[PDB]
Amino acid sequence: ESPLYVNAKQFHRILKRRVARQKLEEQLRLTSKGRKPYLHESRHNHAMRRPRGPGGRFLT
Amino acid sequence: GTWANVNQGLQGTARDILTTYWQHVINHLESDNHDYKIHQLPLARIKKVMKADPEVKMISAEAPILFAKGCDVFITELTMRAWIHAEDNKRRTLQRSDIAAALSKSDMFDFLIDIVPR
Amino acid sequence: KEQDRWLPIANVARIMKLALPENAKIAKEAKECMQECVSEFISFITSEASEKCQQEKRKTVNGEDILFAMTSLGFENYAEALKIYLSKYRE
DNA sequence: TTTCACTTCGCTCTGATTGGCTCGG
DNA sequence: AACCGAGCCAATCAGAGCGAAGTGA
Repeated sequence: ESPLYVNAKQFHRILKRRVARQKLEEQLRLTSKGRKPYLHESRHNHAMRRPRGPGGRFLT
Repeated sequence: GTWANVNQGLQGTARDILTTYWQHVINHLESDNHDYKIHQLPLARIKKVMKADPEVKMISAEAPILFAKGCDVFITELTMRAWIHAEDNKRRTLQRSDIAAALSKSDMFDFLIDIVPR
Repeated sequence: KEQDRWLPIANVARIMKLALPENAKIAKEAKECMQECVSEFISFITSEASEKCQQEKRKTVNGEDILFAMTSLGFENYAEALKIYLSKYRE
């Protein structure tokens, strides 16, 4: 469900942002890249190896 | 007028609470002894989001400072607006659909039509 | 750069947490959604300020340009509330 | 020529990132 | 019954902050 008329103060900037996000989508593919399970290998391996309690928590 | 967006699309108790929250924000922003090194959001990351636009060249330190504060108020009022819908459905967990429902109440949020499709 | 197109999720999720009751939980789904909304909020307002700066042949986006852009785009409450905040920063 | 207002550099130090388990929904 | 998934914990290290140096109008 898409309306023809949105906020009159925002409509023109919305169109320009659609163009701007399309150009970033073409060059970086970021709009469709998706989310990695984790950002950093070093911080992942850290979290994996860390001493854990019986409840799966990081230890005191 | 200027403050129409505070209460726009809200009913009963929600109206009073969001109005009181905005009066709390206004009182804070009007206060005389700010520490401009204390923010919930990092200034460098706000500045990087701005610089994602190739039309943007140079940015005054003022702009990320205003956004740090503005973004806090935005996240807070939208989360509070979204919570209404979780309470309506007798849920203790906020879901994506609660934010989507909240956006539909005020035309202030029309700029997010593509970010949270209807 | 993929992490750089948003503000850190922990910072966004903390502000959401403080906005809700003590017993409330937030779906990962909702934290990611809010993260995307906030980044569009910055980019949407910045784009408006940026185009006016290019038209007036000014290289630097400043605080006053952000406030003007907020008013233009129908965030009048944000611009008016942050106006006092900018003037106190500049003194 | 110096000044102004930003960027980029270099570096220090800090707080965001991170997953196995529980148990309410 | 079976399944799903968000809070819980805190140490590393990516990067946020900051002074110095670089840039140019």
